[PDB]
Amino acid sequence: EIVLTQSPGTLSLSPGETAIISCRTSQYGSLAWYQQRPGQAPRLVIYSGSTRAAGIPDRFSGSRWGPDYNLTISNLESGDFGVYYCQQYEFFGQGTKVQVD
Amino acid sequence: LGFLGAAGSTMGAASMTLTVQARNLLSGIVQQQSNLLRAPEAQQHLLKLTVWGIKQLQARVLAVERYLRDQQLLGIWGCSGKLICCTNVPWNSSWSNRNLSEIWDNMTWLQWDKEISNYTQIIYGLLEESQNQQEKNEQDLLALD
Amino acid sequence: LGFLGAAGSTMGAASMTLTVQARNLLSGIVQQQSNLLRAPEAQQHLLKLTVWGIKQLQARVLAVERYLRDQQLLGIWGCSGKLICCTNVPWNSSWSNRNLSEIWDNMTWLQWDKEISNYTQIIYGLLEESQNQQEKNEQDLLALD
Amino acid sequence: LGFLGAAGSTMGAASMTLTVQARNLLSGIVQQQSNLLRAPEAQQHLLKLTVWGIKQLQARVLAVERYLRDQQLLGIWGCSGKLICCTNVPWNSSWSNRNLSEIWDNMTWLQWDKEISNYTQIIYGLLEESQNQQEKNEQDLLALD
Amino acid sequence: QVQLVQSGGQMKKPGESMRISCRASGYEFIDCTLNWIRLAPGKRPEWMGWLKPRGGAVNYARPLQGRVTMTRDVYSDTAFLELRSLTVDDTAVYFCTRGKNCDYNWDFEHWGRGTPVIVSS
Amino acid sequence: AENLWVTVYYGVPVWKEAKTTLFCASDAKAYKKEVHNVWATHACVPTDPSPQELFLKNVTENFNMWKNDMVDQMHEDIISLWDQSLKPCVKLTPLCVTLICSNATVKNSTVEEMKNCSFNTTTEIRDKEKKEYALFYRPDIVPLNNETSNTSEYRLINCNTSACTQACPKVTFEPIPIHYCAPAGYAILKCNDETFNGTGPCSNVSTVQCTHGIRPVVSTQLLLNGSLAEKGIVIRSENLTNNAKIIIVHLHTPVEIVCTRPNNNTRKSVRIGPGQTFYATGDIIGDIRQAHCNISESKWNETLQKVGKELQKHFPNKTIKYAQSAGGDMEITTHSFNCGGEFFYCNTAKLFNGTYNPTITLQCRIKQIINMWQGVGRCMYAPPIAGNITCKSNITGLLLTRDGGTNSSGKEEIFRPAGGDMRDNWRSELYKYKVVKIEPLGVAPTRCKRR
Ligand SMILES: *[C@@H]1O[C@H](CO)[C@@H](O[C@@H]2O[C@H](CO)[C@@H](O[C@@H]3O[C@H](CO[C@H]4O[C@H](CO[C@H]5O[C@H](CO)[C@@H](O)[C@H](O)[C@@H]5O)[C@@H](O)[C@H](O[C@H]5O[C@H](CO)[C@@H](O)[C@H](O)[C@@H]5O)[C@@H]4O)[C@@H](O)[C@H](O[C@H]4O[C@H](CO)[C@@H](O)[C@H](O)[C@@H]4O)[C@@H]3O)[C@H](O)[C@H]2NC(C)=O)[C@H](O)[C@H]1NC(C)=O
Ligand SMILES: *[C@@H]1O[C@H](CO)[C@@H](O[C@@H]2O[C@H](CO)[C@@H](O[C@@H]3O[C@H](CO[C@H]4O[C@H](CO[C@H]5O[C@H](CO)[C@@H](O)[C@H](O)[C@@H]5O)[C@@H](O)[C@H](O[C@H]5O[C@H](CO)[C@@H](O)[C@H](O)[C@@H]5O)[C@@H]4O)[C@@H](O)[C@H](O)[C@@H]3O)[C@H](O)[C@H]2NC(C)=O)[C@H](O)[C@H]1NC(C)=O
Ligand SMILES: *[C@@H]1O[C@H](CO)[C@@H](O[C@@H]2O[C@H](CO)[C@@H](O[C@@H]3O[C@H](CO)[C@@H](O)[C@H](O)[C@@H]3O)[C@H](O)[C@H]2NC(C)=O)[C@H](O)[C@H]1NC(C)=O
Repeated sequence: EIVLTQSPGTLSLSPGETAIISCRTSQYGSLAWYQQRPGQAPRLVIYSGSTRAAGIPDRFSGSRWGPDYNLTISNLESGDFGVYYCQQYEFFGQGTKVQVD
Repeated sequence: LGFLGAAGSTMGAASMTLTVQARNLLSGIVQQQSNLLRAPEAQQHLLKLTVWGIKQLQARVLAVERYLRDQQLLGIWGCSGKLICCTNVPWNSSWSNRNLSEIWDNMTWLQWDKEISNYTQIIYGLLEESQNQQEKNEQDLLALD
Repeated sequence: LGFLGAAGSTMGAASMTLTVQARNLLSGIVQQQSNLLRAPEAQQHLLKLTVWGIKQLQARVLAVERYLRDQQLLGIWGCSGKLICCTNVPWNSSWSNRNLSEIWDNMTWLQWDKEISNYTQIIYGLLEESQNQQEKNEQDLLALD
Repeated sequence: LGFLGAAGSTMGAASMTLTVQARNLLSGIVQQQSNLLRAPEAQQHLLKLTVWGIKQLQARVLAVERYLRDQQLLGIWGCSGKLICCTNVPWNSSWSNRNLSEIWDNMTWLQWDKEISNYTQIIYGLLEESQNQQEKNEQDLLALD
Repeated sequence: QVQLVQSGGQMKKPGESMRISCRASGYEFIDCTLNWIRLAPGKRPEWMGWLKPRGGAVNYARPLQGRVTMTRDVYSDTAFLELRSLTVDDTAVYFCTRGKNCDYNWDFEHWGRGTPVIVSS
Repeated sequence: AENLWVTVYYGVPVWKEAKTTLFCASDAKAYKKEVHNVWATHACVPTDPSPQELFLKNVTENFNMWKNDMVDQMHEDIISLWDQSLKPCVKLTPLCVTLICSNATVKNSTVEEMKNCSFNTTTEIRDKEKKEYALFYRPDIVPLNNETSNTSEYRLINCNTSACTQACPKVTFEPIPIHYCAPAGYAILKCNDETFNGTGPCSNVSTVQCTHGIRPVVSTQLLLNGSLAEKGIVIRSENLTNNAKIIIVHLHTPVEIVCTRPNNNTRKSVRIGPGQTFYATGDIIGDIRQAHCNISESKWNETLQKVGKELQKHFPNKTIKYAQSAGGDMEITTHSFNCGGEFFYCNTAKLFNGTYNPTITLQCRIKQIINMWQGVGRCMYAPPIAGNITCKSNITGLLLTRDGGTNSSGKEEIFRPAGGDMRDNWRSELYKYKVVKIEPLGVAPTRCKRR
């Protein structure tokens, strides 16, 4: 019982490089992402698909074109890699993760 | 004192003393900075909540409402400032037909406008359409070529 | 009712009914001695402190503030009373250069002054210098010799 | 800023900047909709009874009284709107007799207005006489035949 | 600035009931919504529920219908979560959350410290 | 180009929105004898004896119901007027002392809810006390199964929250209507057109000087005495996919609903101070029966199928299913309902057992220590009314919620009845009537020359 999804499922990048992530496919609604797990409860990164959230680094910005919806993930660090999620209202994504090194 | 010094006198006499009302219709002896009174001594208790504070505010604002409304009704006809004015439409057929002699010779205004009261809206409409003709003619004069 | 019965009409038609708003801009149906309502019966409890009393006085004073401010901004340009005015000043280079036909033929004013809003202060400045030139010229004419 | 930007300047220079007082004597920066401020955020607690509520209403209505009284005193002489007026009346014998040179060359209104205060009523009386003469002459001019 | 307090994680057996509490301080409780969330690693997070404290309203999740309950207590300023007949499937961490503003209830600005719950036998 | 086209016109048909106050208006005939405060107070002003309206040609405007301020304005004003009604004439209550009750035994049989209960109040003399039959009704007592309640003795429910205030016996309570109208410089606009989704442009637009009167009756999850819809059925809701917000439903056709407090009752006075008078149920007479309501099942089913064939339009192939109450406190789950001063709490389970694709009866309970509105303070205490009391109304709408969770194509969709937020009892009628301000000093380039 799932409608929401996101791609790519898993990535393998070193510290400091940039990645491209995207949520799919066509269900209407406000998009959102929640930051990689640091160990405690995660924090926000973005509002309304393309609005940076307060108290967040400037490395990360979204983009939306109808069904197309991408997020660039730049200058990763060992202190920021982890399991991060995509969300619309109730569902969540498959739970992507970017592994450092 | 306004009309209160010359109310019941002749028609022509009233027109000669219309001016001292301007002080009389806005100032008020007691509400505010009058021709006789200034701000009160113990104003700290006037500013703090009191019954007579509500009274003074109500009275002063009602006077302002009154003056602004009547001036605006007079102003819209292009008669602002001019104590005597004049309109671009003759008088309707009904009511009409009363001789001028007694009215200015010996009548006083107290007994005059009682019959005119119910028809006053008609005079307002007539002055209104008069102003409409005047402003369109002003626009036509503005149209030089 | 004013433009509450004539807002969306033609520009020429709008100019033909600019008058009745004077009643509709000051009176108010319910706050005061309107064209339909007089003072209420149970005024003993109106004058005593009540929430709706404060509402009444707030509404009356806000309407008075509004009308006085607009009429003052209109008066300072020498346009007092005249529903149609005229100024001795040209229009600036920008924002200008639009054809006049559509503006008078079928245009409605609801979409007109949207783009004039941000430049509206500039017209006030231009009219201000117009009045300055006019009053100094009046002083010079007053100077006969 | 009104005279607050050019209060102490020369006699002639004051006339050139009389206009910006229209904004500076009605709006107020803070009392209501101004050139810098608008309605407050927590107005639900302002409309409900508050110590400063009566202060705000008192300030607004006091400013309204201030403007309206002097505006009427200017209007009754037929000088409404005209920032520089003129009357058909001579000046009385006493007080008189001071040379015009210093009064406009270097003097300023700050040092001039004190000594005319006690005689100020006399100017109002003479202007009233002027308006009486003018209105009777207007009525006679209306009498074509 | 605002923070949410929790009583920590508590561990238990399969097949019984349990409780957990959360509270808020500042930005008063009575006006704005709360949302429970469950985090099971290796499994999708699930919107647990949302309670509007203004009137005791609630709309539980259909997959957990019946055996999960919520309750408020305004004077104590707390939020009680109650569930019944837990299984190993519910091995997860729990949070209490708040929104940016009192018109949207999904982009969660403030989260609790987190509270694990494990059952194995 | 002559004088490069400058002038100014007065009047200037332009306007813009502005958050501002609104005003009172009511029919000021009958309420001249209610000297104490009440909704349509003898203050305010008589309603205009001649309402006016006009249809405006070609006017295009985008009504938006959820953004407008005036609903919050009145939500504050009614609460303030409520306080100003229960600030005077109110007897602060030194109740909550030791009390003891038992089974009533009015007849030989035990009554359902009342309990004949003793109570040692203060006498007029401050030194001594005396005992009288006094207030019992079950939900307002902290219980125990022993020979007393609470833990021993008992106390009234209010005395660990705040001091409950006595309601003035002289002050009536009825939903007497109120109009609204704006001061000079402001006007009200109305969207006559139908099938309005609460947003977007509305074409058939008419200007009304003063709004029509409403009956601001307070209630939950059953909109009642509201004006019927223009035609058929309509949904007026802020989005549907965002399940958080509440969904309104509004009917063109009414449905009769009636409720009865069948028992005869009489109030007996009790003195608690120098001039402070207490009230409560004194005695009960006649046939004993619980409070209940009657409804015609056929029309109820007809309306539920009507609603069903509406909201199916907002989904391509899904199916609906009503359900019973969500849960929680009695205030939101049961049907809050006000009747002449007495208050009703009705279990609504029987009204939502249906599914999609002759005289139902409702169980109800009176309640006498109310903590409505915010639920934080200002708890009031109504006096019981003499004799029987009945009242009826026209159901007009329902307040639903969409729940959530995981979904798949071909699965069922579930709706539940809820409420609580009293504002959603107010947005039903006042979706019309935007508030707007006229700015008469616009300009336009036009040729002219003074002299
Ligand atoms: C939804 O809309 C519907 C449709 O409009 C609306 O329906 C009406 O609902 C009401 C209930 O809310 C129905 O019942 C009415 O109840 C009256 C009972 O109250 C009487 O007593 C009040 C207090 O006085 C008592 O106590 C004192 C002191 O102890 C004692 O001296 C008195 O004798 C009395 O016992 C009193 O306030 C009340 O009203 C009076 O005052 C108001 C305000 O000033 C005035 O407007 C009234 O006219 C009246 O003078 C009343 O006195 C009941 O009396 C009333 O009328 C019946 O009785 C009288 C007298 O016996 C008859 O003359 C009359 O013909 C009736 O038989 C009325 O029945 C009411 O009936 C509904 N309407 C219809 C048409 O049936 C709903 O309320 C709306 N809201 C909801 C939630 O549904
Ligand atoms: C109330 O309920 C709504 C559901 O009922 C809910 O869902 C949606 O919320 C979004 C909010 O962002 C609304 O906004 C947008 O609506 C358009 C409408 O489609 C038409 O217009 C687009 C133009 O969009 C262009 O610009 C946007 C940026 O603004 C770009 O992302 C977009 O790619 C375009 O460049 C037009 O393209 C559409 O055309 C179709 O074909 C093109 C070409 O193939 C596709 O690219 C396109 O995706 C579409 O297939 C079409 O003519 C929508 O298309 C946007 O994607 C965006 O969703 C929605 O209107 C709204 N849904 C509905 C049905 O209105 C709301 O969120 C909810 N409100 C709240 C407050 O919760
Ligand atoms: C004092 O105020 C309280 C608060 O509203 C009144 O209600 C009491 O509220 C508490 C809140 O926890 C109830 O607690 C109970 O906890 C047990 C734990 O097992 C649970 O099983 C119950 O369902 C309930 O949640 C308590 O029952 C409730 N009532 C009483 C009598 O304490 C209280 O009535 C007020 N008065 C007094 C005298 O306490």
